[PDB]
Amino acid sequence: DREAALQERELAAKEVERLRNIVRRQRKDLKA
Amino acid sequence: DASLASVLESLEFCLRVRGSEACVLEDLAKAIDLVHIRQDLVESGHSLLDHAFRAQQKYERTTNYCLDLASEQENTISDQWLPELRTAVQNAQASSEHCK
Amino acid sequence: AKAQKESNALLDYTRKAIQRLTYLKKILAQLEDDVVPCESQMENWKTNLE
Amino acid sequence: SIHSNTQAGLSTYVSAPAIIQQIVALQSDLSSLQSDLENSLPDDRNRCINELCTHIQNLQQLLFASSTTAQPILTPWPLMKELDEMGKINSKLSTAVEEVTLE
Amino acid sequence: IIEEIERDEAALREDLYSADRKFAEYYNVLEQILGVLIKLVKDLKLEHQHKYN
Amino acid sequence: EVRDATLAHKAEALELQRQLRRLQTQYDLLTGQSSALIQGRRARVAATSAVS
Amino acid sequence: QGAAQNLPADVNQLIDQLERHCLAPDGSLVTKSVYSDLQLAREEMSRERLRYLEAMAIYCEAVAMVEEYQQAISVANHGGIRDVQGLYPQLGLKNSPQVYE
Repeated sequence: DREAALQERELAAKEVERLRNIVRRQRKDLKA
Repeated sequence: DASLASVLESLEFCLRVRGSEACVLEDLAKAIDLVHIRQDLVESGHSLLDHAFRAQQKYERTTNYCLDLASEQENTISDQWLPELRTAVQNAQASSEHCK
Repeated sequence: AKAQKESNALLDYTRKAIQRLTYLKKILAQLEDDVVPCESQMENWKTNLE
Repeated sequence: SIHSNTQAGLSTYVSAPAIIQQIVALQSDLSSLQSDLENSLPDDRNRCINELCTHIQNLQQLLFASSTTAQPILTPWPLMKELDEMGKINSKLSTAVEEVTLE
Repeated sequence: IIEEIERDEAALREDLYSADRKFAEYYNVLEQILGVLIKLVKDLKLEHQHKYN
Repeated sequence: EVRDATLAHKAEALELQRQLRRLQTQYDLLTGQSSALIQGRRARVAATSAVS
Repeated sequence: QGAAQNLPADVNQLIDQLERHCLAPDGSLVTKSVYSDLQLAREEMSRERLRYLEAMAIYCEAVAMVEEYQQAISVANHGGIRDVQGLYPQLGLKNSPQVYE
């Protein structure tokens, strides 16, 4: 199950990069 | 006061839009019930920079005492094996002496 | 995400200890099995002293 | 700022006279962990967990070889015959040494 | 407000605790390595080979 | 092992998942939430230039 | 090094737990009085903001009723485009205010 867990781990980890900068760009500009 | 409250967390830009108009929500009677359980648990929440060290110091250093230290009493003596060979190969030639 | 998610990405190897350090249970055990032969050289050899 | 006790017991009656000190005071507090921890967790978990990451795999197979084959091997891999055969004659046949004296 | 205020809290509250629950799952496997005699099998591993090695 | 790591990584995914939709909705709902009261200005200002 | 990592969390936890018990003293109620005041706004809403949400009924257009007569002649001066429509909105549509005046 490690290989099955490995393929879903990277997708569960790749989201962090796409869930920081867009948040760093939106919630900052949801204040104007 | 109204502007500086919202712009209070410019450096803490994560808390800035969060701390723009928070108390208008009357969450200072509600969210304060949650900041308390947050902050007494900073010993875990923020402290995960040390929890890995706690994972290291409290127990993984012991695993190193289990694993690394199992060689620390022999790593410097690994060079002593060369003269210790002369004590051991001298037994090896004792096997060779009785060959004839 | 910059506090724990970067650490949790690194912490996955600590999660992998449930295969590695569970094997360390064996490491802490199969070497513990060697203690009985190793206990002989002093505890059984304390009698050998006389 | 809950780490301080008067963090809320002083803010209001100092803001009215001085509306610069307290607003940045809470900013400094909350930011005492955003850059010291939240922006510094990425730096320090590549040194602490890095040791955790390297060791845990090392502890299992390689440092395992550097542990299980260290205290009975690293110094003693040629001293196993000086461990067991030493116990064969001077510990097992130890009582058998008295046999020549006894008979 | 009731669900979100906690959710806004739980946004930063239990997410920093997400690793914490996983540290415990690593702390046990850190300790369960012959947990019944961990202290004796950590200072010496081999309780007697370190005594003679 | 990675199955245990998935929990550390699903939390690394799920916890940050329900917040982008929040912001995306915010970027599509908060742009007009504040403007939903400015339109009342005309009704409140017409007679201000009358009694004075 | 590890103990230094926990220090920012360690210094926090020293008073963080007690600040729940410190909430009742003045160390927090100078701002956090709302909790001791039980939503210091008005104890949520029972009647107070009702008195002003009932004003949305009135100050929005039902108060536009009386001032619409003044606008009709005021529009007649500078807003010549709506001068013709001033009578319909005020003297005809808002004519019901004449009793209410």
